[PDB]
Amino acid sequence: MTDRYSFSLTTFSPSGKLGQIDYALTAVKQGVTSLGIKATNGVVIATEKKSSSPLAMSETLSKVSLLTPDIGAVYSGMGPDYRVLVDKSRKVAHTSYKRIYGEYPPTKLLVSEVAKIMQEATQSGGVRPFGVSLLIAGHDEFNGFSLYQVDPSGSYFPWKATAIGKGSVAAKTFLEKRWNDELELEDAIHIALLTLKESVEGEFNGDTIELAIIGDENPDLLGYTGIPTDKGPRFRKLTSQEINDRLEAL
Amino acid sequence: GYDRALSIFSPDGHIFQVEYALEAVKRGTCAVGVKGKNCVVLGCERRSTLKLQDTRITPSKVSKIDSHVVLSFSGLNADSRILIEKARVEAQSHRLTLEDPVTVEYLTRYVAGVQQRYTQSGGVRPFGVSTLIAGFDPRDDEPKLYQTEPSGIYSSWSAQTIGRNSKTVREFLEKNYDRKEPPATVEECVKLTVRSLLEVVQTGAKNIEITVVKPDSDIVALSSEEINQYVTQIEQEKQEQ
Amino acid sequence: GSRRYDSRTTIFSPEGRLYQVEYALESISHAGTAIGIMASDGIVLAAERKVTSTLLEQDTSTEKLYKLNDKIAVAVAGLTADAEILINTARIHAQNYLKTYNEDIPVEILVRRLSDIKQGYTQHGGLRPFGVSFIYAGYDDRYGYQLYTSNPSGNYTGWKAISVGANTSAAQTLLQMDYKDDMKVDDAIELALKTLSKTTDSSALTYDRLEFATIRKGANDGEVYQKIFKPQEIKDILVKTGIT
Amino acid sequence: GTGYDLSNSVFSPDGRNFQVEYAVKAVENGTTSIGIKCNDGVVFAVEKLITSKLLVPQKNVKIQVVDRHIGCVYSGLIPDGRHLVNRGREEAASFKKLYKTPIPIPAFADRLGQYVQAHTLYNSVRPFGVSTIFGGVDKNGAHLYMLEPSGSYWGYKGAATGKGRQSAKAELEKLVDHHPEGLSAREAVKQAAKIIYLAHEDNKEKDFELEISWCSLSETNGLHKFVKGDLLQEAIDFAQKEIN
Amino acid sequence: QFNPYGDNGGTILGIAGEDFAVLAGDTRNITDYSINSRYEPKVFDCGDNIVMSANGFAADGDALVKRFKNSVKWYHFDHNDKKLSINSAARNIQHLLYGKRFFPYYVHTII
Amino acid sequence: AGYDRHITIFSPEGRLYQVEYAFKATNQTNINSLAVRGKDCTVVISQKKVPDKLLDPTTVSYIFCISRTIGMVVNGPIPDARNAALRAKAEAAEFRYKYGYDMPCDVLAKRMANLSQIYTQRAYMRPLGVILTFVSVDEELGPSIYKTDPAGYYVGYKATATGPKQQEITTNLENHFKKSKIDHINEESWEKVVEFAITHMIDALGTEFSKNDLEVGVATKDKFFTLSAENIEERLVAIAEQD
Amino acid sequence: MDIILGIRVQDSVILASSKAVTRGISVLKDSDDKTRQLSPHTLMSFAGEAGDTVQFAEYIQANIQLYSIREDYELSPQAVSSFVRQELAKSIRSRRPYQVNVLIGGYDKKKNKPELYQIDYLGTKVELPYGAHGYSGFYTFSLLDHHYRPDMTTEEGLDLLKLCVQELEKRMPMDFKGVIVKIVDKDGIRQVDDFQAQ
Amino acid sequence: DRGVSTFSPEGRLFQVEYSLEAIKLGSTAIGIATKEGVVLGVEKRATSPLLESDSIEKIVEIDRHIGCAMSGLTADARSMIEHARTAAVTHNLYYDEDINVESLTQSVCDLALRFGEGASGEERLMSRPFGVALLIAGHDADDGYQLFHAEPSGTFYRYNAKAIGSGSEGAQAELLNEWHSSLTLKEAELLVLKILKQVMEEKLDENNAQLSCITKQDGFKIYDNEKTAELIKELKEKEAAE
Amino acid sequence: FRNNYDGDTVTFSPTGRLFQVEYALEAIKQGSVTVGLRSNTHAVLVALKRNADELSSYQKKIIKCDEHMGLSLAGLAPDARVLSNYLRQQCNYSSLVFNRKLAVERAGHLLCDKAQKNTQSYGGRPYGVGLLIIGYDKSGAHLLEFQPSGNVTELYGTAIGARSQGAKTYLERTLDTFIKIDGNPDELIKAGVEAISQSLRDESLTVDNLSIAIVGKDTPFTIYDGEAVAKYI
Repeated sequence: MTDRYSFSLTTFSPSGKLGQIDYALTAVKQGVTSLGIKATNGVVIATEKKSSSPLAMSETLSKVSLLTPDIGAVYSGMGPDYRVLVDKSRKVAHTSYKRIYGEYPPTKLLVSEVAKIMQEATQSGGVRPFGVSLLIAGHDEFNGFSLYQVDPSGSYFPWKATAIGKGSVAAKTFLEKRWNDELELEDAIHIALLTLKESVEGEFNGDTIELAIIGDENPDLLGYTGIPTDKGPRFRKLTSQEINDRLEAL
Repeated sequence: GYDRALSIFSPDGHIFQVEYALEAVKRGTCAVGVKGKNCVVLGCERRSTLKLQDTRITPSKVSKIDSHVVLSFSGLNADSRILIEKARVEAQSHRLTLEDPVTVEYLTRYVAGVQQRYTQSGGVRPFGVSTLIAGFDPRDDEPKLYQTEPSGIYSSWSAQTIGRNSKTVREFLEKNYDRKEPPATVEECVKLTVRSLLEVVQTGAKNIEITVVKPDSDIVALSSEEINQYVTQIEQEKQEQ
Repeated sequence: GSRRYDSRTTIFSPEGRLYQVEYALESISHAGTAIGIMASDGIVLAAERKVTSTLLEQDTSTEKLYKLNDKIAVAVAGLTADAEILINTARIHAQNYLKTYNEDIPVEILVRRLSDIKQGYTQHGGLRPFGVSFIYAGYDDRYGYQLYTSNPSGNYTGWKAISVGANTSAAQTLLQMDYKDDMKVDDAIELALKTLSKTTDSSALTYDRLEFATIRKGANDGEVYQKIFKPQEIKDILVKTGIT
Repeated sequence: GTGYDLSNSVFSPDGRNFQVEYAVKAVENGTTSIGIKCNDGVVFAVEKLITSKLLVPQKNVKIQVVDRHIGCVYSGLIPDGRHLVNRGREEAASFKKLYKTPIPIPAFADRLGQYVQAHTLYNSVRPFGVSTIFGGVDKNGAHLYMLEPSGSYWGYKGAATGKGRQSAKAELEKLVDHHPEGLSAREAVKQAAKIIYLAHEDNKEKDFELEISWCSLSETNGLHKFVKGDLLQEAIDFAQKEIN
Repeated sequence: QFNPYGDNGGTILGIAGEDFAVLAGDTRNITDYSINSRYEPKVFDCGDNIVMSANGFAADGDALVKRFKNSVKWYHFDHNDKKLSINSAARNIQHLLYGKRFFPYYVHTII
Repeated sequence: AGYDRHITIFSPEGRLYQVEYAFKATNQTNINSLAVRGKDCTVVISQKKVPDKLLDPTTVSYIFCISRTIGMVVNGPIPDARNAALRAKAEAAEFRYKYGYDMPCDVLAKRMANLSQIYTQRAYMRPLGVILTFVSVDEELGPSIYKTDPAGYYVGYKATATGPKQQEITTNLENHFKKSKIDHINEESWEKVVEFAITHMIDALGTEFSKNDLEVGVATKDKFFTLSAENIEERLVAIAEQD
Repeated sequence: MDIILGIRVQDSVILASSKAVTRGISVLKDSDDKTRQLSPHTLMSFAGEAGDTVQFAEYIQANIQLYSIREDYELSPQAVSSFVRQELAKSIRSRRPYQVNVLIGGYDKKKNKPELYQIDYLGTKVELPYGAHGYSGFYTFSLLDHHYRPDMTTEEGLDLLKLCVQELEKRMPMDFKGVIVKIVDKDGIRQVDDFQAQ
Repeated sequence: DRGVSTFSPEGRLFQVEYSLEAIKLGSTAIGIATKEGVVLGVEKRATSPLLESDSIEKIVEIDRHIGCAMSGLTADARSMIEHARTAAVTHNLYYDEDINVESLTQSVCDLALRFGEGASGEERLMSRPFGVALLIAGHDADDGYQLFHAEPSGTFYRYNAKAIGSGSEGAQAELLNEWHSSLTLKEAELLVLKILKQVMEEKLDENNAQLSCITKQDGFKIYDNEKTAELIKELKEKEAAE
Repeated sequence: FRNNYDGDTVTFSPTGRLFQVEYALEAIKQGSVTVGLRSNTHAVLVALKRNADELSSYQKKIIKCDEHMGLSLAGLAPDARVLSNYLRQQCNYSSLVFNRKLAVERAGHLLCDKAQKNTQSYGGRPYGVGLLIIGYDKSGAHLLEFQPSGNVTELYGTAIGARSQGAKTYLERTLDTFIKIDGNPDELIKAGVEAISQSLRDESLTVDNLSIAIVGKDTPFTIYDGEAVAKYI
């Protein structure tokens, strides 16, 4: 008993490379393609629901998750590593921010908190780095709409539009041609479905594609009426029907 | 958590981690110390690999432990700060409890004691630093000069040098320093300090720093011009022959 | 037990060097070049962004130039995530000093404290060192404008002009060539941009690949002001110097 | 590659834990021990290899009692068996303290099972070098269990482990076939003696001592007691009669 | 509130001669106005030609004598069966008593 | 450098071999198991193999009663199976105490999958070489099948299969739901859902079963229970009168 | 309590501290120096609990001298007083608090101005032209509120303290056995040995 | 690699056996126990003529009745002397008497095998054994004048005369012939100097050699350079006679 | 083969052996010989002490645990000190808490469990000493052989150390003779002195060489050294 792994499992090689980070990034490359596009009035994040078996319910497995009512997250790489990070990201939003300031953290600071956990998994004893890259899309009052990419090293970059996974190189080139600083939310979803089509091999529909948006406030999804300042969550996961309606105008 | 035995015995009976810590001292810049009749002088060389430093703010090689004790070193600069800090705390703790400032022998015994502790504790490596500790005992006018090393062994010296090319300057001091007649003046004591460094530094007016400690808490560091005046005089001694 | 898998991060080589420290410095030599220049009336920080895209949001981007205090700032070379750990602790330390003494922390004390934390991971713990090289630019009422640098070993030195990251040997030769003691900030801004443009591994030095900061005491104020340059402000100053 | 057998909790390419299988080899080298479940209780018996005439007879007791109703016998590294019984006695005392009722045998089997399994999860601990046959009488009938170095255990009509486990299992299989209605406590003690004497043929180079213990509802009031005196000699004579 | 102390009465007497020493004590043990025992030993031989009695709270008295007898036993184990001198025993009992300075043995011990 | 296959650290390919070998340990027992949903029930079928005649058949079990509602069938060695069983039972009792209501099937699966992820990331805790299939009739979701593996992966199933011949059972179930077009087994009584589960076990494996060859766990509203040998025998008579 | 007085004039800070140490029924000492030199230009006087008073004073003295060696620099009187305040503020909510009242008398070499700070055992810092702890202020403040000027010389400040002590020696029931007077200015810290009959 | 407290196939502890090799590299230390007192002597072995020989402290006082001599890694002896000085004084506080030499040596030897990365027994926090052997000599009322050799193995032997260091094997053979039960204090003084002279690389004088004695009357005393020089002169004259 | 599995005590070999335990057992065979034997009334320990030089003292082999119990060592002396100190504490705990003299059998169980904990965890080493425990309790005279593996065995007679097989073969042959030596301590000592002399090869047993201890019915555990063992030479 007792953890005797008190030393770092990630170390600098003679070439200066941090092996375990590089290999974790390789695991992300094997993962399914996920993308994110930021528009003028919203942000869109999308991914493919790679079902292991047709007997398995794809509805139960959520690749896109709510962190705060204004912030969502998607990933590429190791599924189990993502799920635990979401649990930690939700908890750190309360413990480090909401229980201190009485409000939800801004996207940039929540990303910073998640990046800190992923950094520690590189330096702390007896652990391996997380085998995932995260795309976090959110909104706050003073920064507006933003999109961030978090890597296994713990590094994070703000993006106008980006993609990670299998066909990330091919997807980023497609995004560079179609992106402009005048795009509307509905336009951003249209490019998202076009970019993801080049990555998906089999069926391309609302049941195989997981898509969520960070846009306008939703008073219908708030659950209560009374307080004027409370106008509802900005995060909204699009249903299977909502995706299929936009696929007809492809 | 981490207690892995890094400093251990080898088949032939050596602690390699302590042995390689001395190799780090051999890499560090040369530091020399000489004691006269009424003064001790510490001299250290400066690196010339990169030359664009701000000499005002750059941490000097000679550090004051107290108002009467100074410490110079050879080896890793980062490891020395730990030994300097702990010595400075112990100096204040001694004044607090004993109501009298440290003797040079006691401060040396403490620093060497800290170094020895890191040679047989789990999860730590030995300090890659050898120190020269100089000064004067409270209410005493007898010069004191000591040397420590990674192993924890300490001893007093009439003249000692540590660092790179320390073998050359030690041979210089062995045939120039006289125990029968030590440098009676402060001027001739500094002169011998520069003479010993000029064998290693190879023409360096800005590459040599001199610190003089006198009795009753009188420590002063020489400026670039003051040291250069000695260099000019010593070079004339060779040319006149 | 676990002894089999221990890389032994905190041990000496037969030569007397520290393996993980030397290999960390090798990691820094691939990161974007950061240059700091100290003038008579201020300090200039200039850094080259590593790996950039057209769709990378530069307006909200911060990877190399970070603010520690109202008077002290840093230039980062190496792992960004490792730096933010050290940056945070330096921010807490600065505020700890301000709470204790009711005065802003002298630059050297903040530099020494960060360097001591770097040294800790070098001697004990069995953990990997921080793959970060800092350039400290700060001001206090004691020494005035100060420029420091620290590497994974925990060693810090004071400088008039210094470069960290990639192509330091080439950058230091160019700085030593054009630097004088009576320099002005406007002249120091130009030197920093000219040195980077000649040591860049890319085709041309543009605004979207740069981070710029100046620390100056305003003549019409009497107080030290930090100025982290906006993407448009970097674009303007790049044309004025003669790079466009 | 190779080296998967050097550490404990490490999985080999075939999904096996070799350090546990190496502990089984220590059990196979050890002395043979058995267990027989009868109609209202259980009977335990162990071989005791006489190394020299200097060993005092009826003194080096191998069979251990847990609580007041459970008996334990093991094969392999004897000190490892004692460590498991010491834990079992602590676990039985913990159950009685909180739940008042003496620990049921299926309950006690899991408590030992989880503990042995725990010693296969870390590289800092060594797997147990014993296979323990244990059981007794509780609320509902009698139970007999055999615990492996892996932590694997099952319920048994008859159990056997050690040097001559093959001869013992074969003789036990004959008893299950010939007695479907159930063997009696008196018959099981006599038979336990016969099993060992036949299983001793695998280690017949050295002399041996017989040690039998039993826990029966009608014979010992559901408490663990050692077979002593006339009943022990009656078992020896029964075994010595059918050996020829 | 629970009081950890009590008074078991009794009286002990120790007189040192020129080449002899006596330690006397009554055999009466009491609680308030009732007699607990008419014969309860109070003066004990602890070995090494040393006699001891701790009078007052009997539970504290028994604990101190028991702990001192054990200290004599360990003095033989640690120091090659050396005889514990009367001055060495006296200093040892001081540390046994001062060890519980803030929760004292309520006894008057004489050796 | 070559110790990447000994501890849970990444290989040059970005793989975790210790986790991969833990998957191979699940087939060590050579037992196949399936799970199917009824209209208001959930049934698990597991192969029961008793090689030694000295074994007590009643103790040889790989199906566990975690709570009043949740049941669990395991594929892999029994020491690791009972390790996961005791933990799941402890988590179920704690959830009810802390949150006032019975732990759902999917939540327990998520919790056990999170624990398995820790062994995937942290070095000193080895991954359990077992696959855990959790079954119940949830008060909100209805009939539920949730399966966890040594990787820390978990997902919901309309029907599932686990074992050495997993692929044969999976495709056999796949072909039925393509024909029926509905996700569950359209039957009122749980008895016929067990009958369906046994029949499709036979058709996929190509092996006939007796009363001692199978092990059945049935999950209903507010209760999970395992069938006895005579209960399975009754179920085997019904399918024999059909073929 | 003991007499602890402080006054800040034009170019110096003057501290007056009583010489008496009274324990129960007897005056054990009549020449006690209730002050410690923290740095060459900073002096601290103290009064309060029997044991805490010197233990705290020497603790601060050790810390300031530790800073002076480490940085090769003398902390400003403001920076020292803020350090003393925080130590007393941490102490007030500990298991057993320091019951020590202090006066910081320092000369800022950078500002070229004398400074006087008053901190009690609770950790209440205040910058004052003149200060006193305990009952000392009750007799002295009215004389200080009347005669004090900011442009007073060191000689004038000594005359005002003399008048303050004379009031204490007349109206206060406790015999504090006179006072030790010390001057803190640009040249450092000196003791006025002739205050017994100045 | 391998555990620090690992046994060799022969049945010896690797680290302990390697520690004895370090003592073989150390300076010579010789002790002779007589009925008039115990004499302890060491070789200074100065690495450079600039080194002040009087600063070399290889003869230390534990108590007024107990002295000590060291050989090998002398820096490792400092905490051993610290423990010895504590144990001697702590015993005096608890028992108002002097600690027995055998009991003091036993206390020091208990620290020896307290090394490992987590050995099951107590809290033995030490990465390696001591690289120094000690010659503990003293006097008590029970067993009189005594001389002990404390090893990093935890074992200690009582010697009539013992030599440890570089020339230990040559010195012990010489002490084997020279020692008798009727030796006087002065005869032991010249003897320590005689054997030291034979094993030292440098010529023996009052600078590179130091003497010490422990008696019942005066206690432990370190011989000054003036007193030792006269004994070297006396030893030179007596050897010149025959 | 052997080089890969002898790194630490925690590691098993493919055959199921623990080499670190086996190497600790080898330390006993290198150690000096000691003999234990008993009857119905008394129990005797006879030990051969070993010296480094002719100028050195003979290292003690027998340690007293209680007034009724004691043991002889073979191997590492500090390891014998730790185990005897633990046995001293266990005998002391039984007398203070229960007012009970600790059973020799139970004392063997306690030494077994302490040695086992050193063989199952990482970082630890096995004890490098074999112990022969004698004692007289409520069940009579006892002799127990302790081994670093944890195996403790109750015996009439036994011997451990170098050349100890010669003494063990003697006691096995003399089994029926020394068992009946009741109410006569001196004759039981002579049976042990004749037993240990069967292991002699280098030298003959002398005055300051031999160490004898005895515990019996009306005899507390006492160790005889030097002049006290001269009559048995």
